[PDB]
Order: sequence, then C-alpha cells, then structure tokens
Amino acid sequence: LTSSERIDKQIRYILDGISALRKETCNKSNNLNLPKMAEKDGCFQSGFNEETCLVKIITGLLEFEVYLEYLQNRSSEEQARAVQMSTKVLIQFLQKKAKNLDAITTPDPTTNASLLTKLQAQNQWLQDMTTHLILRSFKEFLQSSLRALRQM
Amino acid sequence: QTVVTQEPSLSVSPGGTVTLTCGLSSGSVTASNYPGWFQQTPGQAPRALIYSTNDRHSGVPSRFSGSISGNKAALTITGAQPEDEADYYCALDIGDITEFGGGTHLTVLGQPKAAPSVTLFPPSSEELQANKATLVCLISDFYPGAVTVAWKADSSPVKAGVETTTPSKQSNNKYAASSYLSLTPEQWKSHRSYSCQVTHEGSTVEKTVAP
Amino acid sequence: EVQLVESGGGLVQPGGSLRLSCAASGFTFSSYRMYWVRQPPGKGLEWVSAISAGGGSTYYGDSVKGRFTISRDNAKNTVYLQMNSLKPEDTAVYYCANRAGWGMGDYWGQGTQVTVSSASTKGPSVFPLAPSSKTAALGCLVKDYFPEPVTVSWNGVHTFPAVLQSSGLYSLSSVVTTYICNVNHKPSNTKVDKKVEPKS
Repeated sequence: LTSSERIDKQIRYILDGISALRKETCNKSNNLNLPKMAEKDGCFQSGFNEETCLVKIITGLLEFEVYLEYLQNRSSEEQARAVQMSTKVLIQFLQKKAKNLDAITTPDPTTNASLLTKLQAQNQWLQDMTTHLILRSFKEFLQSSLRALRQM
Repeated sequence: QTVVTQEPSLSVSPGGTVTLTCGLSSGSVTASNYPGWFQQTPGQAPRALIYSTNDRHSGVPSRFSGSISGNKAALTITGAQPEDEADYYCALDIGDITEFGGGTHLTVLGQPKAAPSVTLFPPSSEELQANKATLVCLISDFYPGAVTVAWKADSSPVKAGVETTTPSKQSNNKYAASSYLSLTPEQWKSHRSYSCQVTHEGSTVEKTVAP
Repeated sequence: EVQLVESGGGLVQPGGSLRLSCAASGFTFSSYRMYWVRQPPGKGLEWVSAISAGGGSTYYGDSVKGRFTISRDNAKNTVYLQMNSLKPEDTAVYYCANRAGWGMGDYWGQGTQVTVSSASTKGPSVFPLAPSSKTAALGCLVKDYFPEPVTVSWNGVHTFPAVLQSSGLYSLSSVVTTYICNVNHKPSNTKVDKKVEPKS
C-alpha cells in the first residue's frame, strides 16, 4: 500500500540503517561504478523533471541491490540483511507509484554475480573500503531521492 | 480518517515560555509528517512560522521554534510578546495528503481591561423619507470581547428589531462591534428619545439620540 | 521576493462552476509541488488539493475529490483550481502555496473569496450619518448588500464589520473622528460617492 509518507518513512529508516551499519564498520578500520545523481536525471532543483527523476530513483535502487547483497557476507547479519530487505520494499513502493509506466533499465543478473565474486576476492582492507564507499554513495542517493520525491 | 489534535486554547504571561502541541490519533508524529506551523491574526491571512518540523520561515523571530517531543509536533515560544496572541494552526503530511489541526488560540496574559467607546447615530433624513429607520450603535476598542447591548427609548427595553454583530477581534487586539435597531418612522417620531446601553463587565456605558 | 497571486473567485450559484488561478513569481515554479487551502467563514484551515512539480501527481481532499480538478501551467507559472458541482459548503477564502523545498519554506498568497449561494447580488443603499452638534464623529450607513465585501474610503477612519441579518443581506458603517465617503461594492459593480453634511 503506497503513500508519499510511507515512501518518506522507508527512505528515512534505511538512512538510519546505513548510519548504524557505518558505525559498526568504522571501528575496525577507523574503481566502483556506484549509482549517482547527475543534473541530467532531473532530481535536483535545476532541471527538475518528475518523470526522468522517478525512473533514475528506481533504476539506481535496483542497481544498488548487488552491493547490498555484498554487504550481507561482510556478525550483525540481521542489520545488513534488514538494509537489503527494507530496500526491496522501497523499490516495490516506487514501482507502484510509477505504475503509469516502466522503462528503466533493470540490471543483468550474470553481470552482477561476476561483479559480486570480484568484490569478494579482494583482501580485507579493500573489502572495508568497498563497504565504506557503498554506504556513503547509497546515503547520498537516498538523500537526493528523499528531497526530489517531496516535489513529485 | 486521521485526526490532527491540538489544544483549543492556551495562555502565557509576557516574557514567558509556552509550548503548543500537535498530534495524531493514528500514532506518533515523525519527520515524515513535515510539521508546519501557521500563525493567523484576526481578519488576516495565515503566516507560516515553522516548516519541516524545525525550520523557520523568512523573517520569523528566533523565539519561535519547532520540534517533535514525545509522539507529537511541538511549537515553543520563548519569551512571549503581546503581538504573539493569535491562532496557531499545525499541519501534518499524512499519507498522500496534508491535514490541519483545529488550531490553538493563544492568549498573552493578562492585560488591559478596556472600556468601550460608544457612538450612537439617529436615522438619516433620506432613510426616514424611504419609510425606514435605523439606529446605529458603534461600540469600539473594548477588552474583553463580550458585551450585552440593551436598546432603550422610554426606559422599556426594545425586545426585537435588534441586529448585533458578534464582538469581532480587531486592530490592536481591541474589540469592535455594532448594534442596529430597525424601527418604523412612526416609532421614531413617537417616543421622547432613543438610548443604546452597553454592559461590559457589569459596567454600563449609555448614549442617547432624539428626533 | 517571492509572490503568489490568487484570482478569480466570486459569487456562484449552487451546482455551478468556477476556475481559480495562482500566478507565481520569484521562484523556480517548475521545481515545486503546489497546493490549495480553504478557510470557510469563521472556521479553521482546510486542505483542498495538491499538484506535483510537473503535474503527474494530483491529490484532493475526500470532500471535493470528484468535484475539483487541479491543473498547472509553465512557462505561465500558474496553478488552477477547477471547481465544479459547487455547494454552499465550498464558500471560503482560497489560498494557493508552494510546498517547502530547496532551502525555501511554504509561501502562501493573499487569497481569493468564493461565495456559493442561491441568493442574487444586491447593491448597497447608502445613507449619511450626520455629525451631532456638541471633536465629532461622522459616518456612512451602507445598507442591505450581498455578498461581501464593501470598500469604504474617505475622501479617524473606522470601517466596522458587517452585520448578517435574518434576510441574508449585510449592512455596515464607516466613521471618521467637505466629507464624502466613497462606497464600492464590486460584486454588483455599484460605486457610491455621498457627501455627509451636518444637519441644518
């Protein structure tokens, strides 16, 4: 059941989840093609486009999924799984809101499974940097989606 | 259907601190409800004070502040001013919609009890020629705004033909009101003189007109 | 600064149609959700409808869902409130606004009056209120008009609130502590200039 409020609550909840994960990761440490908003997407004030922005939100969130799957193997297994599962609900909500149309693109499964093994073959240091970069980038994307959705 | 709940009335003394709350029946108020606070002076358009829970609108005094405390949205006025006496409406974004609360009337205590300025007009020449007669009793600058308007002419109090405005809060938080007495030109010509008696906190200030 | 101008409400018959406009200036209009709020006479604030930045998403209060339609226009920077099947319950001052975003708060306009009644438009009967022979107060009695408002301007000014009679018509007085009151009742297009002289 979709509501702007439920979508807003879902983003805000995942953001607090990312924060709590970043905290329980930065106490052991103390390129990637991650989704990122650009002006052309229509999510910022300058060149704001409702239709293209909603497509970029759903696309970016579907692309982030391989990276959230990576986080699951990387002791608070319930917390990292909760981030992944809470994201899937966010995608469903936005797919339901966009019910007017879909022309995305959805990512290739075998390309993701290969990227996943490549990320899992790195040493522990690189794996901790990968985690930091995934979490920061996902936070940046969710914060822009949050701002944009308010006007859509 | 969701209900946005706010205290009907609240009061504070000058330089005092007051908190106005705003809640939901369906659970706790969160950041996602983007609480807004709007101030309305009588006969004036609402003015936005706080937006997105705690953000202040352009030119809003720093004494007004927003937050979420408990399960409700809160508006705190630190060091209340006489000018702060107004209606305060809260607005919460629920579902896909926005809902306003009933509003809170904030009174800033406990200041000047003002006696009304009364001015009574007899019917004009022109009106009497049109076979009509209207007595005009103009009650202005009174506090508090509750009054009894008694219509006299020949001591016996005029039973009907009386049309009085509900005391309306005005400029300077004063109360301005008016009472109209519809008579036939025979009734005006008949009696010795007509009087307008206004009872404000027991105090009766009277004005009289003759043909 | 940012400006929002509501127009054009007025007197309308029950079951009638009205179209409100809201001219926006001083901000990136195409980048904001816009909304409408109503204020019935002597009542609280009521949310009416909302439109997303590009018009894709429209939302309405469940008491006007089927009747009202929200539309938007850029580069005309205008929002519209198409009001059909109008009921006396829709009589209010209507306000247009932007939802906060991009470092800006919610800005509202001045408002536009919408009156829904089966009663016809009546111009006012103006009578002088003579200064009575010993500073003095003289006025103008503006009698039996519908709907509100009446604008009184001379030439100590206190234009009083109108009285609602059993008849359904309003009457007001304007007092001043050559004297000519300029009465203006735009709903019936009546303009009265009346010189008030002391009785001799």
